[PDB]
Amino acid sequence: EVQLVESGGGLVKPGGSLRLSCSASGFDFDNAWMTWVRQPPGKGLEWVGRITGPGEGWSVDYAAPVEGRFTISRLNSINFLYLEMNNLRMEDSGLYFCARTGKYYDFWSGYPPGEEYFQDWGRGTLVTVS
Amino acid sequence: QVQLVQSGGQMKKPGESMRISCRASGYEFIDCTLNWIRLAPGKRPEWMGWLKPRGGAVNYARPLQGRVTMTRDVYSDTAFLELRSLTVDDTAVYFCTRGKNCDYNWDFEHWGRGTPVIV
Amino acid sequence: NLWVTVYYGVPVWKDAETTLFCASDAKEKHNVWATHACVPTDPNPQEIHLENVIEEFNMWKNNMVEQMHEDIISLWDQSLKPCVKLTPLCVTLQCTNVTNNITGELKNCSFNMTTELRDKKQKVYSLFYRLDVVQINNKEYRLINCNTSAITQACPKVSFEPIPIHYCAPAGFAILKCKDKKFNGTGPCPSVSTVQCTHGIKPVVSTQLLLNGSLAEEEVIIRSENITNNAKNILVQLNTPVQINCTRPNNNTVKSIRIGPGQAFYYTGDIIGDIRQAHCNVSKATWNETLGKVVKQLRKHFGNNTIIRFAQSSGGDLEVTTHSFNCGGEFFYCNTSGLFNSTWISNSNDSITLPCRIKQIINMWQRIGQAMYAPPIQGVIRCVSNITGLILTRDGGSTNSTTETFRPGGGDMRDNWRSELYKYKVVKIEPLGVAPTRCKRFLGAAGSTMGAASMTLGIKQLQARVLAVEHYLRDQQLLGIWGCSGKLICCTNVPWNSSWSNRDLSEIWDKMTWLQWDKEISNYTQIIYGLLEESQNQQEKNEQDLL
Amino acid sequence: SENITNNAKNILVQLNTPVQINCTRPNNNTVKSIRIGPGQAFYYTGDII
Amino acid sequence: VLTQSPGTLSLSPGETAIISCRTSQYGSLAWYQQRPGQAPRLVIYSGSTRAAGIPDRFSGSRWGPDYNLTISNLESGDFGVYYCQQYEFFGQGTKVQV
Ligand SMILES: *[C@@H]1O[C@H](CO)[C@@H](O[C@@H]2O[C@H](CO)[C@@H](O[C@@H]3O[C@H](CO)[C@@H](O)[C@H](O[C@H]4O[C@H](CO)[C@@H](O)[C@H](O)[C@@H]4O)[C@@H]3O)[C@H](O)[C@H]2NC(C)=O)[C@H](O)[C@H]1NC(C)=O
Ligand SMILES: *[C@@H]1O[C@H](CO)[C@@H](O[C@@H]2O[C@H](CO)[C@@H](O[C@@H]3O[C@H](CO)[C@@H](O)[C@H](O)[C@@H]3O)[C@H](O)[C@H]2NC(C)=O)[C@H](O)[C@H]1NC(C)=O
Ligand SMILES: *[C@@H]1O[C@H](CO)[C@@H](O)[C@H](O)[C@H]1NC(C)=O
Ligand SMILES: *[C@@H]1O[C@H](CO)[C@@H](O)[C@H](O)[C@H]1NC(C)=O
Ligand SMILES: *[C@@H]1O[C@H](CO)[C@@H](O)[C@H](O)[C@H]1NC(C)=O
Ligand SMILES: *[C@@H]1O[C@H](CO)[C@@H](O)[C@H](O)[C@H]1NC(C)=O
Ligand SMILES: *[C@@H]1O[C@H](CO)[C@@H](O)[C@H](O)[C@H]1NC(C)=O
Ligand SMILES: *[C@@H]1O[C@H](CO)[C@@H](O)[C@H](O)[C@H]1NC(C)=O
Ligand SMILES: *[C@@H]1O[C@H](CO)[C@@H](O)[C@H](O)[C@H]1NC(C)=O
Ligand SMILES: *[C@@H]1O[C@H](CO)[C@@H](O)[C@H](O)[C@H]1NC(C)=O
Ligand SMILES: *[C@@H]1O[C@H](CO)[C@@H](O)[C@H](O)[C@H]1NC(C)=O
Ligand SMILES: *[C@@H]1O[C@H](CO)[C@@H](O)[C@H](O)[C@H]1NC(C)=O
Ligand SMILES: *[C@@H]1O[C@H](CO)[C@@H](O)[C@H](O)[C@H]1NC(C)=O
Repeated sequence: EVQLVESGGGLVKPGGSLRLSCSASGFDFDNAWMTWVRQPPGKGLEWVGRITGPGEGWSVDYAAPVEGRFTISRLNSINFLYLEMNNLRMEDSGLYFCARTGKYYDFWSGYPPGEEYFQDWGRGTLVTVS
Repeated sequence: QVQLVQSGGQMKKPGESMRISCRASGYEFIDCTLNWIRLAPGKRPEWMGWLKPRGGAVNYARPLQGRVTMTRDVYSDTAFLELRSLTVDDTAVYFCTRGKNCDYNWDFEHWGRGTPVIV
Repeated sequence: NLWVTVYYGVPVWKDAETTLFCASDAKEKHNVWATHACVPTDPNPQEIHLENVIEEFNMWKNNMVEQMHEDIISLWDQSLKPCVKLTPLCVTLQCTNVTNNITGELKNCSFNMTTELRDKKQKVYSLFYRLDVVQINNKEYRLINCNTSAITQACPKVSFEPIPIHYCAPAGFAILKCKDKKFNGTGPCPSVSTVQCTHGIKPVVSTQLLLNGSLAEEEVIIRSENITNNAKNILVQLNTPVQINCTRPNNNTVKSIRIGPGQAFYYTGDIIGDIRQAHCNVSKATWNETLGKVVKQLRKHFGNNTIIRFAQSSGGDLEVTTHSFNCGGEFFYCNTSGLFNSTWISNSNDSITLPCRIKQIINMWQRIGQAMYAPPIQGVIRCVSNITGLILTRDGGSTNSTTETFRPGGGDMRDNWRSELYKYKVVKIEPLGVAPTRCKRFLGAAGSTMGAASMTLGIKQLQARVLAVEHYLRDQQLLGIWGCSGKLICCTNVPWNSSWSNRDLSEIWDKMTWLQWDKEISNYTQIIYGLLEESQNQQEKNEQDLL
Repeated sequence: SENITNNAKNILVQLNTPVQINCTRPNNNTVKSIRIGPGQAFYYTGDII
Repeated sequence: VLTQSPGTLSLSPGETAIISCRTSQYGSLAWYQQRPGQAPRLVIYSGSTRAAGIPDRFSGSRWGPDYNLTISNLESGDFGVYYCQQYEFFGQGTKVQV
């Protein structure tokens, strides 16, 4: 039972900034690395970014529209995944999801970096810009 | 030590006027409110008014407005009550009272000896 | 599982009483209300609006008002200290009426007075108001405050004009202010902000009607510690001003004589024109509309079928029964029986003229054995001011009357400044906190839950700065003994006991603010301070670092 | 005491058992108050009853 | 606004006396005792708290607007006249006799 209660964000002008938090309890936050994704309301899920494993670089990789816009951080001491989203545009909206990324690879069909999967997600947190 | 030394005891006829006094002691007279209470046998105890020194502000009970006056001497620390026109109904013992903790006036911990007035 | 972690800079504040320093704007250093020692003010005060947070205010019990009252009295006495003593003025005055030359407020009051040399006396003709002069026992009088107290002359150049005075808290303290427009003095305030200095508060002295000051924003606001209590004064704040002009028609020429080495007694020489009478004007329609608004608000606290009756003050000395104020250096006392004369049943361009008397012997903040002589001001005086508040008192004492009578009442002078400091509450800052965490070695975001806040994050002035320094070192001293020489965050080696209110760490850092957490572990705090003491650091630093 | 044998040096004696001493002024003084100036008042023994 | 239990209550020494005062308005309620030929005393204040110097026998309160004063084990110094104050009001006044 990996509860992922993500709670943050709300109404904001087209230009602005805000600060979403994604709690997590019931697994090993200390090395397993996590991802954010965005699902605008009239749209499906779209990938945002993901912290890398502590010891696996501890870096972040943004997405094609989001690069230069968002920033991801983790305070593993308190099991919290923060996402700062700044310099906002109007398409930025939806039930922003935080999930626990995984590492998957195998030989035979091996190819770097392989693939990852989003097993345990959160419930959701609505953010809408105006 | 808080002591309200009350003084009076004068027999009066109807239609005349009366005055009684209440000297404060122990506590600083200036920074604490005084009240005047009347007790008649077989009747409700009626609160007659209150007097705040440091300005001498007065609040008279509505039934007695126009007939009761309360003043004070700051230097002798003495409050004075006066009634302009007594009647038979004014037969009662009058008390000069102080709140237990003036912050809240309506706890009459300290009472005077009592001044009977017969009409 | 969980370990005590020491966070410094947590946004947790606790109420408190402290010292506060004046901070004026620019300053002729002749203002009675200027100490010529108040630090310059901030041109851009750092007013920080908070996130969602409710703060329980109580304007009736804060120490800002008591401290301001003490400061005002001390400042006035300081101003009056280096001025003439008027000891030899208490003499037998032989007074005659100021007549029409053919046909009793003013009195001539000739008298003998001392001069530069003690071997000589001079005969001086003056003019004193009837209020200042009391008859002895052959038309012989004296000044009213001679058989008690001693009258001190105000220095002629000292001006009594109110000046804005900001009150600033020392470092380590802050001043929360409630911005809720309908706030009525007590209870929760959802809209809280923080400042270092209050806005400029004019020390305006008035008794029945509060002048100038600050107005309500939306509607007339009624404040009382208990509206049903007959002893607590009701403070009314107006959302619009009612202009109150006032004048002293008399063309009054002042003359001065020397009464001793380096001392001069200023007194009214004479009057050129007709004597006339001092008076004030209040717009009739505006005052009637204001009373209508006050009745509309008062009907909410009481029954909606109650007849609200306004009457004159029922008694007291001249400061309470009459609207007492300062104008151009003179002291007016106006009847105001024409303003509160009405009954209001539960469903143009005329001016109400209030007679006013002038008193030179003044006793403000009524004290046993002290008084002032306000010297007369030459020429005609006019003022223009805003009535922005009232002080009312209920009569009570009847159950079947069905009508509530509201009379003006001066009450206490502190009631003036309660109408100005109702917004503010002083809070001590306690930046230190402890929390459970899985590591073993400004006031913004107070309303934001923990975790998000973690990454998001004259003589009075001297005592004030010194205290802060001590407090600063105190925190550092704690950080010294906890093996945390750094700042902000440090992990420590004391495990979290389950008995210390445990939510399992998923909720405390998501759902709960720093203030709530402090409330949760306040009673237990000295225990963790005990365990985080150098008892742990003796095991960690003395036993293990002697190679 | 400081050096004991030294004169010119007070010897402080502290008792284990207190000795009760009681004083009185048996005069029923009637005290009057008179004003000597503005505010200032002088208190003197008026009479002896 | 204020009413009380019967004013001719008569008990011997030793029993428990129940004095009921009903109040219409909100406010702190105090209980006063008047001895014969002496000024009243504050017996209870703020509804339930005893005044200084009052024994523990005088106690009692009620959440609702019907306050009850309980006087257990009456002595000779009791058996005065009891009043119930709420702000200015005092009520009818009930005597306790033998
Ligand atoms: C509420 O605020 C109002 C508005 O500020 C305030 O009215 C103002 O009062 C002051 C003080 O009386 C007035 O300033 C005076 O105005 C005239 C201008 O001709 C001068 O006579 C005065 O200067 C003389 O006095 C000074 C000492 O105070 C001396 O230094 C000087 O040399 C002169 O002898 C003085 O400047 C001001 O004009 C009014 N404002 C208006 C708009 O009329 C009012 O007093 C405040 N309320 C209360 C209760 O005080
Ligand atoms: C005037 O003074 C009173 C007492 O000092 C202030 O508080 C009031 O106190 C009474 C109890 O004495 C409260 O009664 C409460 O009522 C409800 C009943 O459902 C319930 O919540 C409680 O159990 C309790 O019995 C009363 O509510 C309380 N008044 C308020 C407004 O909270 C009173 O507030 C003062 N009046 C004012 C400010 O207008
Ligand atoms: C002053 O006027 C009063 C009131 O009319 C009068 O009684 C008094 O005698 C007058 N004084 C003198 C000295 O004429
Ligand atoms: C006061 O008396 C003197 C006596 O010389 C006189 O000159 C002066 O005019 C009088 N004042 C008034 C206002 O009448
Ligand atoms: C002033 O003193 C002189 C001394 O001769 C005396 O005659 C006169 O009456 C005194 N005047 C007053 C007004 O007291
Ligand atoms: C003397 O002072 C007292 C107060 O100490 C005051 O009541 C009295 O009125 C004064 N005397 C006269 C004659 O006014
Ligand atoms: C006014 O005071 C009452 C208690 O008397 C309180 O419940 C109320 O919240 C206050 N009004 C506001 C707007 O806070
Ligand atoms: C006060 O006087 C000004 C002119 O100085 C005038 O415009 C205003 O109407 C007056 N106020 C009242 C209430 O009459
Ligand atoms: C004030 O207005 C009320 C209605 O609000 C009216 O009945 C009353 O006559 C007015 N009073 C004056 C003095 O104009
Ligand atoms: C105000 O005028 C009324 C008119 O009846 C009068 O009774 C009252 O005494 C006056 N106030 C003062 C303080 O003289
Ligand atoms: C007072 O009267 C004198 C007479 O010379 C005149 O010069 C002066 O202007 C008057 N003052 C005022 C303020 O009208
Ligand atoms: C009265 O209030 C108005 C509105 O706030 C303001 O513009 C005006 O300056 C005030 N009057 C004075 C004399 O301060
Ligand atoms: C105090 O008494 C001791 C013995 O108890 C003695 O040796 C010492 O000299 C005395 N102190 C003096 C004389 O100051």
